[PDB]
Amino acid sequence: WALEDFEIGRPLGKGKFGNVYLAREKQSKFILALKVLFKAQLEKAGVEHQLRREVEIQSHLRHPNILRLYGYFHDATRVYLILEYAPLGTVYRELQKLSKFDEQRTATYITELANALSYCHSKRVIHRDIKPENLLLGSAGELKIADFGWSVHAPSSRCGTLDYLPPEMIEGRMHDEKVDLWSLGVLCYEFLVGKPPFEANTYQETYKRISRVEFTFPDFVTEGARDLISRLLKHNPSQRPMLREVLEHPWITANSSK
Ligand SMILES: CN1CCN(C(=O)c2cc(Nc3ncc4cc(C(N)=O)n(C5CCCC5)c4n3)cn2C)CC1
Ligand SMILES: [Mg+2]
Repeated sequence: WALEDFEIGRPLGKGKFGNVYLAREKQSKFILALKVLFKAQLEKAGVEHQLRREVEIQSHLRHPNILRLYGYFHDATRVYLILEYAPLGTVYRELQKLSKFDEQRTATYITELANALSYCHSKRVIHRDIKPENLLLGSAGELKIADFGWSVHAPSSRCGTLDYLPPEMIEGRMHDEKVDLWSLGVLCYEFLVGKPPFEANTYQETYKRISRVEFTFPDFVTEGARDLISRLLKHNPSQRPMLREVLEHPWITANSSK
């Protein structure tokens, strides 16, 4: 693959390490998203193994709720990821659009997330990073996890606006699959309320709020949601439900679709 090969369209998203662009493949007329990262800035920040964790993992996972990486190439200056395109954009933009979600949309995304994370954890891979700006919508409004790296494998290991990160990760202790489960809780909450439960005004404050696990529920939050989120947001990782217990949880089934 090479640049010429594609016509590039409008830009889809901001320069993390470069932008991502809508794009069309000349031969087949295939519409895709082209993540464009300048080598310069990767090396300067030394995250090439993160890139080289996004690539391997996203190409070898195949699941309807995981964004697909089709291939890559580089030139002199830049590395190019060829991604699946998610026509309806991010859950982040949708949340900004509606401010909060209803229970049906929420339970439905939590379910699509739980299956995608279920597949993920079966191959021992853990995402570590399911913010809403990494959740994308397909053409049917199907939720799709993207990004990857930072990432996966076994127990582990290694500025991430803190919000979705669990206590063990924040202190630097040892973590497993359960990190994602806590994130599901932060997400669940965020969807219903419109703001993540440890949202604070400063990194340092947020860090307190997470380590202490201090959040409260606005009054409009139904008994069963609290039940799911309360259960998901425990300090001790091993007292966090497994995904099949989430997928069960009476509230999810009272509200999800399928
Ligand atoms: C109708 N509308 C929904 C879609 N709209 C969008 O502009 C849009 C589409 C997409 N699609 C898309 N597809 C694959 C992606 C892979 C990525 C990625 N970088 O992993 N992104 C990002 C670009 C910025 C946020 C997410 C992707 N975005 C992002 N945006 C911001 C506009 C409003
Ligand atoms: Mg992101």
